[PDB]
Amino acid sequence: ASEAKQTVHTGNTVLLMIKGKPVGRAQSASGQREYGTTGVYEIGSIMPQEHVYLRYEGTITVERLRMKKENFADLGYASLGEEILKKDIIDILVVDNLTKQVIISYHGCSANNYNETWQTNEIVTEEIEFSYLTASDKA
Amino acid sequence: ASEAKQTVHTGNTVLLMIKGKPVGRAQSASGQREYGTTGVYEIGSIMPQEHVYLRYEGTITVERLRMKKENFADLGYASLGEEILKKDIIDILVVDNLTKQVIISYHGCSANNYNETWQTNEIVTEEIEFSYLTASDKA
Amino acid sequence: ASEAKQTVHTGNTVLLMIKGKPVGRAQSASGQREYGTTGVYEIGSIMPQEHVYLRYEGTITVERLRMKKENFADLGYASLGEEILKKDIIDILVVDNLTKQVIISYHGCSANNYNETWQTNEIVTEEIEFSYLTASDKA
Amino acid sequence: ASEAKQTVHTGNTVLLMIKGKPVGRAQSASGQREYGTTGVYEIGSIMPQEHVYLRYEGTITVERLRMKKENFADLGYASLGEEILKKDIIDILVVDNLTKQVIISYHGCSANNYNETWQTNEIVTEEIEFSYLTASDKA
Amino acid sequence: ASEAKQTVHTGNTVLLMIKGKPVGRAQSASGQREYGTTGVYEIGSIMPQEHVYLRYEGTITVERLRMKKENFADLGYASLGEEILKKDIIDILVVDNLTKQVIISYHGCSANNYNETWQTNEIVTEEIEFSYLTASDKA
Amino acid sequence: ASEAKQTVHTGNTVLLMIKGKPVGRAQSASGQREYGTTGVYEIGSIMPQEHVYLRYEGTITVERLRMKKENFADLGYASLGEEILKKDIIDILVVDNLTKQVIISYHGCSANNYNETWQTNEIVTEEIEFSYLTASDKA
Amino acid sequence: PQSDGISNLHRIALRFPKEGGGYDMYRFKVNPENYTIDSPQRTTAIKTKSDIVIEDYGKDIEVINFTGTTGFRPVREADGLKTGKQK
Repeated sequence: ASEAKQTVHTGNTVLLMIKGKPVGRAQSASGQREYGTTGVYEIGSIMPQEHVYLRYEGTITVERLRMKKENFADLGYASLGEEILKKDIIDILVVDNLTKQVIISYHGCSANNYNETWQTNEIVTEEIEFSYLTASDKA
Repeated sequence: ASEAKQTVHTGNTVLLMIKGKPVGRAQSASGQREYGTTGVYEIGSIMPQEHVYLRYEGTITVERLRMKKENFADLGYASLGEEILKKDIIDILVVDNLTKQVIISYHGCSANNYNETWQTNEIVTEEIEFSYLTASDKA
Repeated sequence: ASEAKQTVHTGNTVLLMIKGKPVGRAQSASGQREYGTTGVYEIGSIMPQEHVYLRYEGTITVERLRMKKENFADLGYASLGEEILKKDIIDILVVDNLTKQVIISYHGCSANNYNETWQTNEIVTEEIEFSYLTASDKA
Repeated sequence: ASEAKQTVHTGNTVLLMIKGKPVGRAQSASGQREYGTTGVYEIGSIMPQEHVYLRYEGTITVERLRMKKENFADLGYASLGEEILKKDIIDILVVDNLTKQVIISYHGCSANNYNETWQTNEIVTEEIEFSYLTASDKA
Repeated sequence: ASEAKQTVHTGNTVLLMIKGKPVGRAQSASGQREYGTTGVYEIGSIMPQEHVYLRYEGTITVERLRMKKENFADLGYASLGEEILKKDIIDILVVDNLTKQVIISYHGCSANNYNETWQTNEIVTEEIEFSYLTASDKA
Repeated sequence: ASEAKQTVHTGNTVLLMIKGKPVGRAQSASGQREYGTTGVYEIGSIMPQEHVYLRYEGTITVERLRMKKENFADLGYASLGEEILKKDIIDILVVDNLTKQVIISYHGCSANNYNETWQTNEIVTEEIEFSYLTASDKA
Repeated sequence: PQSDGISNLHRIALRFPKEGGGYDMYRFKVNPENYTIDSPQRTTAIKTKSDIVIEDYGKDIEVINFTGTTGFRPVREADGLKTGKQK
């Protein structure tokens, strides 16, 4: 129940940080990984001998209500047209709200897509599906 | 709470402007922009060492209730048959209601598919999917 | 609200006509189009140079409760077995119920399929998915 | 309202006749007939100039609650193993209840798949999918 | 209504038997068949000349709540790892509960998969998707 | 009714043990084992004459609510980046609560994909998919 | 033997000649992925103006071809701990 005394993370106790700045009105922050694992099959037996890794793959999706200012274009992450080639490796963190202690980092990202929706009597949103090189953490 | 102080964009504070006129009685507009971002892998190391960008796959869909007249085809944006031919490039803007400041803009759209839907009893609905050369904005 | 004074089409104010005759107990009349648009990509830049049309495609689907007489076989549109080769280009219109003024025409069609369902304690239906060459309109 | 005056076909006014007998305790029968209709395109002009017809892909599915005996397999329409072999061509008719006038008929059906389904508590259900040589009718 | 006097099978009046032994706490027993039927098309006509069989296919799926003893591993049907090669053709029946009279038999089976689920505040289950050679019945 | 007399396994009577410790605050564990079983067909006879087994495609998924600390990655089972490298083979057991008798065991698992999911308000959830060399048990 | 439920798999081994006589014993730690064996015949066919003549000279030189991948994870050796790259 109490903040310091629970032992599961609610979305309450997690901040989402990006380019060294907290985000307002973010919604989901799904991080998916595939290590392309596919063990060697081998003629003369039915079963795989050892399971081995064939290609790292890392995707982090962030979804956000569109704020009037400091949207992901204004914060510089997203962009429209050729201008993306001018962009550089963005950087993202997931942090304990109660102590400002990092849970995990994503040490190098780039955008896949920048989906957006306007709809009748509904709140507008940004969506970004970043790809990323590596994830790590300390303390 | 009020329009003059809220932090978020909504369906009621936005106008969709096509060829200098406001679109009437739209229901939703949604835009996907994907860079085809892909990571560059390597023998000997399982993880990719940078991303690169392939093709600017940029699209916007417009869904609208059929105005009794002056719909897209009638007013001269959508087309039928070898009319598609003559319909030169069209421009679209998403506009902030009070000030009509630009939110974002689409230099030069082009139709993909056009769907007019009649059904028992209900209101007639229209769908168009546009692909554009470059999205852009200025403040 | 009033018929002459609204400015959106309800399914109320639309007649569906075919082979110069109105249809009884039709349900949906969905018309979908694809101009196979796929702009030229080009080595040396990320984005498409111009969006260009690669093949027209036109489908109109009509769904109807099966009437005891003057079903789409009796009206001659649909048919069973080889007899289809004897059939000719069917012709379809969408009309203002309040003034008998054409909204759009489909100036040459042929059937793809003639799906049918009988079910327990339910009303029987015809479905037709016509393909068509061109669509046009005047006045 | 009454059977002697209604304009629409319903589940209660139709009988499904197989090999001269009425089917008992069916739930739905649905038939898809697709001509593989395809348009003929052309260099220099983007739109097709006629349609043509490829293959008469004709099918009917029958879904039924399992009669305690005299089901399809028991009575000698469905089959199992190398019984499929011996089961010569079968004929099916859809029949207008009062007069038993023909509605439509299927010259020579042939089984595709047969599914018998048992589940906790509920009634046992059966599914068969038939493909036929030519559908036809006479008034 | 009454057991001897109804003429449809409820899941009540059906036993499921396997390796000459009744099963406790089975749920579904779906049996699906495909005789790969695909009639010969023929240049010079639109429609298939005769519908002909290209490969028998028989699947029977059984789903069961996981019992504390005499699970499908303890009854010997399912197995884990290489040990499957030691297994032999399993045998399955569907029987009248009221008279212990066979409805159908599956005269030679082998496992495809042995799916299992544990979940919070839910009952555990086994699932097996057997493949089988032939099905037959007498009396 | 009671634990000491019930015939069925439930979510409350099972413990999931990884590397000698009980997993805390899991939500579901599900395991698919497929032998790639395939029938051997033959010219002249339409039905297959035996099945054979191809590849032991064996997998278990674990879904869990994120413990405030000592999650999979923190405690040293999941991994990120070139940590996947160093994480040698791991063993998992499914355990009968009272006696801690083995139910089943997985000799040598290996990660496939790892998904950590944050969402508005709600509890953070984690997903891991493991593939193993051989499943096995002893009473 | 193959894995047949009666005996465990036994993997291939190459016995190369050693410079001072005697032999190595290179045994594979993962078995091949493709394995092909050809048995060509020296039979020839010549077509005479009124008959066919079939002539054979016996067995020809066989060909053995196979393809596989060395395992990733370290595996103990009969006199070492050798990795796939060292193998």
